[PDB]
Amino acid sequence: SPPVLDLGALGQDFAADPYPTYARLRAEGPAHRVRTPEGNEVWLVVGYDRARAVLADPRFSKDWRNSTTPLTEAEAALNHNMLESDPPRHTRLRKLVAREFTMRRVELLRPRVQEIVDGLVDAMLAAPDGRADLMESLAWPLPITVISELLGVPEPDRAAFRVWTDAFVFPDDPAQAQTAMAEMSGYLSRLIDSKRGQDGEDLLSALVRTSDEDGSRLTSEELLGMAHILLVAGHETTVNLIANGMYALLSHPDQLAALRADMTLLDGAVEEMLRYEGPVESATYRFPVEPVDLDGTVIPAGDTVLVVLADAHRTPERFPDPHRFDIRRDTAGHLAFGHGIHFCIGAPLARLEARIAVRALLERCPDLALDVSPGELVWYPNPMIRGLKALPIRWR
Ligand code: HEM
Repeated sequence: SPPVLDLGALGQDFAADPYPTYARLRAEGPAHRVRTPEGNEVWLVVGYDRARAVLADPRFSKDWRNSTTPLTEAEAALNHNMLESDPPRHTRLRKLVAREFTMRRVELLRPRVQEIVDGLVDAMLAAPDGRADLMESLAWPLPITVISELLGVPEPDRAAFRVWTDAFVFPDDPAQAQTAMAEMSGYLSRLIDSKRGQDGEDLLSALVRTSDEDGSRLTSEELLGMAHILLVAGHETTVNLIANGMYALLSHPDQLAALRADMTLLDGAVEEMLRYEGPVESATYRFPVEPVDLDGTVIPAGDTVLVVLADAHRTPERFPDPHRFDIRRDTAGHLAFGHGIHFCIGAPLARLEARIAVRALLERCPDLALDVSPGELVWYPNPMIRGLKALPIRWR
């Protein structure tokens, strides 16, 4: 029952570089009870083959009615979304927006996305001494603008979102996380209400109309659950991809020039950014419905389980030379977007924003470099999301 390892005792060492610790675990076995820096005791499933199994395994439920851990009031407010569901609710819910996030549909957004990215890079090259934080001026503002537009979040109300979403990455403390969720959940509900009767053409309006017309298709809870899900999962992961990506790029200068000289490598590069430093370090909560034997180790019904995608991707048997960042490696079968029914619905939009951004910095900042001695970067210690506090850069 008790943890064999406390991760928060491992300090910034672990946050900077968690891989050898996961790697240490994988040697020993596939699953390990641990305590997270914020002190919840969870299970970690490690290693590609087993990691992949667990993601698609329906013995593992994403529905909290199956978790022995009780939800707080703020959280219960928001747990009615597809990602925290099993069939059929999951089915009814995903189907409501699937059309929306296909590759083809998204391609009709390339122009606007491009327009946004031009705006921010232009602004960014105007930093007097050729220095600034990539996170602050590109990686955060791009995804939030794009997704806000898709969903009808008015510009004045966007700033608050960096603040709130931060508050449930690493919270300073569990009290600040909770406040965020209520503050946000509160704001989303006004926003949803403000849509009623306004003939918006954005997806939130559309959902409100869908919901109001027939509350058996979408309940008022699920409506809020969706707005949230599509927003957070829209902001946070994309932001960190871009920021993890550029960083992998900037810290291996050979791979940078390679893509700089040949922009056919862009998609590959973005795939290796997801393979190598993907923003989803551990997939979201999983609750075995009955006890599950993973090679001798018996995880009990209703425990919290995390699949460590970060470790999946550093498994040498599935990825030769797992520590080398190689923009041309075969990246197929990576788990960065998950695997199975819950497979990420907005991968195409993610790839799109990232591709455009990575190209824009490379074609518009010659001589771009890390501004900062790499070991002076600071990583959030949360074991779910892989993320930088800041990412200073420079140019000629
Ligand atoms: C690089 C960016 C992204 C990464 C790495 C990523 C990764 C993931 C992963 C791993 C899952 C499944 C998690 C699990 O099984 O617990 C997932 C699901 C999901 N993602 Fe993303 N995602 C990204 C971008 C986005 C964006 C931009 C959106 C905005 C629409 C989005 C919306 C969702 C939703 C709604 C689900 C739940 C799908 C379902 O339960 O059927 N994601 N994503």
